[PDB]
Amino acid sequence: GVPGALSNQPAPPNEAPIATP
Amino acid sequence: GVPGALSNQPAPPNEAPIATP
Amino acid sequence: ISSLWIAKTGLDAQQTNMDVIANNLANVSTNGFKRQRAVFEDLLYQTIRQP
Amino acid sequence: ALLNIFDIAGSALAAQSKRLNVAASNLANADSVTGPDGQPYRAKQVVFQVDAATGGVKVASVIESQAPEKLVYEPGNPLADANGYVKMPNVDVVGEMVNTMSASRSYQANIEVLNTVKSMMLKTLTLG
Amino acid sequence: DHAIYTAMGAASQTLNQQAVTASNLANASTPGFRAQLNALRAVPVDGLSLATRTLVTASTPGADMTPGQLDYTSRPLDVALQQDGWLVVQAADGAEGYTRNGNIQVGPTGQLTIQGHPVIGEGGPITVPEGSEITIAADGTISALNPGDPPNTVAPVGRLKLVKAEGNEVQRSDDGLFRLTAEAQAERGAVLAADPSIRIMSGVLEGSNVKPVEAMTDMIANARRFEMQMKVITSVDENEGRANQLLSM
Amino acid sequence: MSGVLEGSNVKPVEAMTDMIANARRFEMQMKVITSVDENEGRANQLLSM
Amino acid sequence: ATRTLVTASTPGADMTPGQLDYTSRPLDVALQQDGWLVVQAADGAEGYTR
Repeated sequence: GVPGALSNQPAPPNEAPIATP
Repeated sequence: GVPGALSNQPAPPNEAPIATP
Repeated sequence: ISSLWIAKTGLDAQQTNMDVIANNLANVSTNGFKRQRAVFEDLLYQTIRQP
Repeated sequence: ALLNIFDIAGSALAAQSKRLNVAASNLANADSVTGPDGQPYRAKQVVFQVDAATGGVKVASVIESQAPEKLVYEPGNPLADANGYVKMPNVDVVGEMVNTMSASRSYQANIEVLNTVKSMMLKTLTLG
Repeated sequence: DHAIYTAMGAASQTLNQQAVTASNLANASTPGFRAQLNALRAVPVDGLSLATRTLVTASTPGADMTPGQLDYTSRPLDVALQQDGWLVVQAADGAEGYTRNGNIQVGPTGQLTIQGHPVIGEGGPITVPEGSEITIAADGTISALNPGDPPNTVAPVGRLKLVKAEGNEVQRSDDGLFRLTAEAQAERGAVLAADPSIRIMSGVLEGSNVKPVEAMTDMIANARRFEMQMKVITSVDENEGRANQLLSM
Repeated sequence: MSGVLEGSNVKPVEAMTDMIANARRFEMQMKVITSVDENEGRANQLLSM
Repeated sequence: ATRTLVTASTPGADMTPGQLDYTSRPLDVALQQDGWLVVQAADGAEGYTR
């Protein structure tokens, strides 16, 4: 939802792919 | 053992030799 | 930093080239003198990450 | 529990101090060519972890970064290998110049947290 | 707070690109050299909401295959390739490297070499007679003449192996010998075939191909970008330091 | 051989690069020192109570 | 362990022979790549120079 609010399940992992397969 | 804890054994002196004999 | 070392190597190479050129020009009157030529070579290559 | 703030912020202070010392040591040894026994200097880093739910931050260990050594060509040196390539520290400069600032800011922020918590605890000490 | 990390990463990658350009400039006279290109790639990070971070990592696509000039040294056994010629030599581990450095030397036992790497022609590593004068044809044939013998005793003794590579399928190696990429190797075979369409000439030696104007512009741009990133770092640090005062009471 | 006299062997490029590197390193170390001093100048304020 | 102090050191001199002037003085000598003239120091012990 809105940033800074509260939610039941955690955020997904963040990745920075150098090149998309 | 863990840093910041209390142990009755004083720590051995710290030395920084320039070259290994 | 790596850039300074690389540029130092380049300056040294150019200085050596100038040295051999000056030596070639100096003894232009020596009997039976064979002129020299300096050939260089690039060093190894560091691969930070493979393709 | 409002007492746990003290040993949470103390853990944060210790971790940030260790990080700052590591960064300072790397900056000092940014150009050192050898150690006490011919081993080249290696950049080091700390490992942060949670005390445990959640709690303070503890430095798990100190590990040398696993990056190739920025080796340089000095054939007339005893430490040179068979090809004359001596090994130099793989330490950048921007990394440590930013680590010091980040560690100082976190240290100051935890100092402020401890100040506020101590003030409110002392205020609670005189209820009614 | 994390906006400092993207700026410091940009500064570090600019420093790396400056190092690459300096390395290109350093060997501006090594015969048969190929310059190193450089570019910056954007690497956005896809989080949960409001994707506002896009980092940058320096990258080098590969060597540009524009041939440099060639100096006429009149040396009998100095060769210069065509637009896409490649002398095939044997590396230290037995792999077949490709070079454009035509400076060929002869050892005491008649073994040909290039910077210590034995050049391989039609067959194996070619070895000429002991102390004979060597001449290179216009297409790779090697003729030997034993000194003192009459000139009508010149005899072919071997032939060079010249391969044609487009340039976009070859990657540099650690030692400095170009080899085919995986896909091109699979498509054209493990070892290339000596095409007869390549012609060379003797008496000239090809130099390097580095553009001073490109080097200067790249250096100026790198310096300016580094300064801008440093200013951003300073601003972010100042803002965070003054914002932490809010945490007090 | 007679008639010649050998001079010193000092590399100007090496000297210049070393001096530049030393100056930069000293400036960075001064930055670290002042940062540490300023950072530590407030733990006493913390202890003040 | 986190602190690693730094100290300077000089691993001897370098033996690369520098260039030479031609002064035409009959008693000026120059050594080879690894030559050394042997002189007597102030304390009586011998030393090597160029």
